[PDB]
Amino acid sequence: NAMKIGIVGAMAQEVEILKNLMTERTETRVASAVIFEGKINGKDIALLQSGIGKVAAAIGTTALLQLAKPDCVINTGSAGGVAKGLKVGDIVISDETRYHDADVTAFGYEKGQLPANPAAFLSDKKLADLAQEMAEKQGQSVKRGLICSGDSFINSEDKIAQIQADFPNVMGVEMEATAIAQVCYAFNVPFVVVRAISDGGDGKASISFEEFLPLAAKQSSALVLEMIDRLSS
Amino acid sequence: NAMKIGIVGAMAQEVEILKNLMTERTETRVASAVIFEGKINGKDIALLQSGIGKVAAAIGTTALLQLAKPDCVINTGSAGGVAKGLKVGDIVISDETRYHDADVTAFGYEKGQLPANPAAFLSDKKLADLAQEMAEKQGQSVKRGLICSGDSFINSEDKIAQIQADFPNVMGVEMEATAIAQVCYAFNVPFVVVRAISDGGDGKASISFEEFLPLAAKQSSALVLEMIDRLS
Ligand SMILES: Nc1ncnc2[nH]cnc12
Ligand SMILES: Nc1ncnc2[nH]cnc12
Ligand SMILES: N[C@@H](CCS)C(=O)O
Ligand SMILES: N[C@@H](CCS)C(=O)O
Repeated sequence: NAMKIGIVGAMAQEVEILKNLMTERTETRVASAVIFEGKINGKDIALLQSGIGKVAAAIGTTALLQLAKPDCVINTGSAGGVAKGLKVGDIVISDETRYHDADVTAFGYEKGQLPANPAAFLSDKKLADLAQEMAEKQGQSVKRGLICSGDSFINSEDKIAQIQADFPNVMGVEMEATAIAQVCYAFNVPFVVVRAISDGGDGKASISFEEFLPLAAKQSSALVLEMIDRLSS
Repeated sequence: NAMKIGIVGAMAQEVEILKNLMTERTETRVASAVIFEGKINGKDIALLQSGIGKVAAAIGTTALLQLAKPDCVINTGSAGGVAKGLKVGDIVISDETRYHDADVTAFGYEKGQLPANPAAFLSDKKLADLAQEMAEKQGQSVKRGLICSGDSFINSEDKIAQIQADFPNVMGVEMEATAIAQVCYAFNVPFVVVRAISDGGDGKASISFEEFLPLAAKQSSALVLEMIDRLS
């Protein structure tokens, strides 16, 4: 079997571009997850449409890894840009992922850390470097750092500040990345976030998100398609 | 073809009583999850030790349903008792589960609701009724109602107050019940929470938990054993 790239998006809109380019595409529904398998530019792809949130992402990534057994997982889609300088369309790549809504400090764990897991899931160095390299060659504005996940859509300066008080270096926020990373950590599969900004996570985040989710999916998908051509075996 | 009962606990202490009563026992490790298969009093059992939290419970429950295909799922273990009158060792049965830490109200979803999911997962009425029948039959103190899950160990009166402000009827809090319910909902498998109080989720919760987690595991597991014997 040749290399198989795993790609995960939460919403239909986040996987629509990659999905519509796959040939010999098969569709398998497992509980709340839809897995597409087929080829893009002669490369085997397993594309997961998980649904929104930590548990939907965990169900779908578990089903993806058990059914398609991809060699790596790239989390594509939209994200809230919390770091200064981020604009809608900008690419955000994860160095690491942490939950902004997990708290077992009552037993000495670091904030965001769940028992039996590292406080931070370290993203795959080689995938993250490839994403930033392809992004620079494409001339796409790109930023690399901490992605914080939680079962919340961040839509206020107060909520942004609460997250920054716990995770000062937080670059982007979304609702599945850390959950996908936890599943990939547990199955020992290389993982990286390659998303694009749809909003600033502030009081105008819901309007911005509705207006720029397509842009974020297009910019995110263009970088992932570039990574697909480079990843061979 | 014979009925297979799925049982889920997050911690080793929450599943050890049931693990130690299984015969013809096999052990399978899938990622962060441990699944024991075998029998208790001649009944087929699939027992999952998932690990703590929503994602660990989701990985584990997904693996459990795909591997063992149990006919139902019972979540055993401990919980913070927030409803008035709850004492360590009391049984809490779920009528429904809701995330106290989910918020997509920015798009008009109900507080605690994730898109493509009901705002609350309705527990299986026949399993909850059986749990309350068996509990009352053994003079076991029992309360039935809303269990709220979150990736947090509740350890202060303020955190309880904020959860109660969002979910006024919250009876108990824990970290996996709603995640297991979401997986069981997605796979269309009947589900119910049958846990026991280890603390009050207040400033003393961590110390109480350390002393009463074992009592909670013993009372929860004792009731799940009564359920196993009656199910068919
Ligand atoms: N502001 C935000 N909060 C959470 N997830 C998001 N995905 C895109 N924007 C987001
Ligand atoms: N206070 C608490 N918070 C979360 N999970 C618990 N399990 C038992 N007690 C708990
Ligand atoms: N399902 C929502 C987005 C939640 S992240 C919407 O379509 O607007
Ligand atoms: N590590 C804790 C339990 C996790 S909440 C303990 O040993 O009591």
